[PDB]
Amino acid sequence: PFEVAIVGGGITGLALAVGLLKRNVSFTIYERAENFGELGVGITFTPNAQRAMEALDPCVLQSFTNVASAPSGGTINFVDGVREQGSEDPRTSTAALLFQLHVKGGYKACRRCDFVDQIVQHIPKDCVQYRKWLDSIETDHESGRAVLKFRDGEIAHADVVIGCDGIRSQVRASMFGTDELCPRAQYSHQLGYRGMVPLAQATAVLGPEKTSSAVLHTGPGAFVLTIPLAEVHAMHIEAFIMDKEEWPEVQTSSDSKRYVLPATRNEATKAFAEFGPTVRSAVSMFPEKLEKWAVFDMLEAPVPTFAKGRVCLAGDAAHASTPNQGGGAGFGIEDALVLAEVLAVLAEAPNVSGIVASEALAVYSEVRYERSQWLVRSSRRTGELCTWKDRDWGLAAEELSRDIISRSHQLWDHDTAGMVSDALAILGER
Ligand SMILES: Cc1cc2nc3c(=O)[nH]c(=O)nc-3n(C[C@H](O)[C@H](O)[C@H](O)COP(=O)(O)OP(=O)(O)OC[C@H]3O[C@@H](n4cnc5c(N)ncnc54)[C@H](O)[C@@H]3O)c2cc1C
Repeated sequence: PFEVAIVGGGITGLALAVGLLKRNVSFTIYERAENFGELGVGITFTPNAQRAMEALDPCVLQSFTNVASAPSGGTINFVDGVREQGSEDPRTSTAALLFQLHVKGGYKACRRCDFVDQIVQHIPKDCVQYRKWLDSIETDHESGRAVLKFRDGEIAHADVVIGCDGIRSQVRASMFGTDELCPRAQYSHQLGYRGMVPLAQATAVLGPEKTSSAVLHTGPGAFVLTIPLAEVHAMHIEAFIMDKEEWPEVQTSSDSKRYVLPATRNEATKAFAEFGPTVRSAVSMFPEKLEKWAVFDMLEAPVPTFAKGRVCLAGDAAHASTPNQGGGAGFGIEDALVLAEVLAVLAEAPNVSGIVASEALAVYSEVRYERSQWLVRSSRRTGELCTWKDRDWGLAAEELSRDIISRSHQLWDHDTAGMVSDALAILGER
């Protein structure tokens, strides 16, 4: 039988599992936790990601749309957060508009746990094994198949292993090692502060014009998004502050404990003190108690490939990214689509040698590697533009606009269907 082991039931692994289910490919999800938890973080999914969801199966996109929210329409206003003019009262000030970014096909955000809960409904219970904390991968002496070994002391067998086990992937460690110079995520030097406030309260402070649309407020060393989310009657305020310092290292298997700290209330206040009243007002709407999220990415120490032998990486295990152009989870869905399509070809074949399995995964990598690396770099650059790292873009709006629009187009208007046919063509070759 041809068996796919998916290590990790995050967004990437769950999306892949549904794609395989709907293509009649045998798989098992091995998840280290007792359940998929309840992490509430908000993830924004872009058009390219929504197309890949649909292509996996319409129920993946439906799972998403059932729990997602958005502003009215797909236009985002990019403003200069410093040089708002006219008043200290945002209700009568004039936002300093740089340009508008129109998102063809729109974007939506959801709580991660809500999307997880919808997707999991579509996966049979007998396809998910909890408390399976993958520790190592070896090769079976008799068969040459992968042997998974879990911390509970048990093993499993598979023809291919898909590491969907996130930013601190054990599958990645198995492939490429753990030493100080190994592929790994590192701090991107950006801290996330975010909150939701009742939409009517935001309108009372900022006025209706400034709560009518999504706005990204650029400025020196930090930026903030104010996004009115209609279906939840809330204004989402998402600030990112650049931090030249290192992130303190904590020994923990919990990614929350690794990448989150309590935030002293004055941190956001200080970062935005030189901004205009709209930004200072928005930031003041954060709860006095909040958390900060240290964003890590794989820009500096990327993996050299997504596949080795019968093992591969997808999602944040492969290409953890800053979220400056949308949640990096979107690319886990693109990865999942390619894997679903290639693995369906193997699942149909009378026999699949280790060579053919390995070549299949290599094809997956050939199709996704360059684009995936591009996102990690482009997203980091986007942060640099929005925080005026190199130049005051408040004073060069037209230039800024050309740069952001171009990179947005390459990401969001990607040929999803062509990616699949490319994969199947190359698979043929190999
Ligand atoms: C605190 C925090 C805040 C975040 N905030 C944001 C945000 O604001 N915006 C945004 O876009 N993204 C955010 N993210 C990231 C987002 O959750 C992920 O990008 C998204 O879930 C896609 O990642 P993934 O599915 O590839 O992997 P993950 O979501 O990391 O899923 C990995 C899964 O594999 C399991 N696993 C790990 N190791 C093993 C192992 N050895 N054996 C078995 N199972 C294993 C994990 O338990 C988990 O279920 C945040 C993440 C964290 C931790």
